[PDB]
Amino acid sequence: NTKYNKEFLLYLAGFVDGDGSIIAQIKPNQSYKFKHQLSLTFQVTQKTQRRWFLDKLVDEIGVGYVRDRGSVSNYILSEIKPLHNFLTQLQPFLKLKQKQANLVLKIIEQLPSAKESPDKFLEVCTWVDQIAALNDSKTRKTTSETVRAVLD
Amino acid sequence: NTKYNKEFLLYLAGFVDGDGSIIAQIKPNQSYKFKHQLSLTFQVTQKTQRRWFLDKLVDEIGVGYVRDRGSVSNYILSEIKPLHNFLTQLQPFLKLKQKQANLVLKIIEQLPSAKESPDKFLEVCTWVDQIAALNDSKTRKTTSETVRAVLDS
DNA sequence: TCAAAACGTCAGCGGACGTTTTGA
DNA sequence: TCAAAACGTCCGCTGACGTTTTGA
Repeated sequence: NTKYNKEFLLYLAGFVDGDGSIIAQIKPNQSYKFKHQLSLTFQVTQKTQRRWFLDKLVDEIGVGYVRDRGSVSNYILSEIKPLHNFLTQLQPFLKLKQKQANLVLKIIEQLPSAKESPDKFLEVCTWVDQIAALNDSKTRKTTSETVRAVLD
Repeated sequence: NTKYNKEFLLYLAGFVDGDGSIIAQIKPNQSYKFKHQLSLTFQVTQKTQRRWFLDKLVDEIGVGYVRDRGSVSNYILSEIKPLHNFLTQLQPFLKLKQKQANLVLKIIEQLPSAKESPDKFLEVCTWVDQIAALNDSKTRKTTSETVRAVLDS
């Protein structure tokens, strides 16, 4: 469990508050028991000419990777353990995306028990709704209600 | 001048590296001796629903103001001295916009002597060109080559 | 003749989702 | 039946300019 230098945390907090993205999804996927996968992502974008900055982030944070998608590249961090350890340390300093961060931590700690009872699973999908409503959701398609159906 | 704590500067440097614009312009204006204004602007944008953050920031930074344009709002800092003080203290912690910031700090310092001679003025206008080159510039019209042509008459 | 505010514009995004596959 | 990766893509901006006016 890498503990981050506090100075680096303050900087990163500011950076995450400005151009950070905290994403929670419910993904339709027939291979899962409840027919969807709970997915969490932290993400930052940078024009591809400046992806050298994302690559140094991979080093600094020590986890995640870099996606190129044409004109822009993404730093991506999905791994739930590293992500939990990351947001745990960053959360206290966040001013704008602290709510999303809290919801993600809460969702992560409840993953074990969510995968046992369809009730706990659904309460967890409503936490995903709150994250989506705190962001600027434009194209969201699958919701807790999508899962409330289906589970019937 | 305002002294800023290191904690505030660290957070802000990350914020500015991620989401802040350092904008230098040469504005065609006939009332100025050289027919142009040198304009420096530090700018942040938020959706208006989240104005409170820029409003809060005016308080924290102690200077600048917020403009609502409709769906989005800007924090704006264009006053030269306040802006010098702010960037001077912020420059050491910048990792992405650091070069823009240095350039801006240089321009400000040479402004008093740029008003006195068209040569130093044209020079200061090239440092402005370098800021637009570091930004994602797309709709720029007035460069130093414009000012060169205007001062020739 | 300046510093500063006031306000107009718009196209390449990019924040925020989506679907499918890999590899246990 | 999972975690993560890999990749597709929309739409409301918004970064970075522009012009013009205000007040000393």
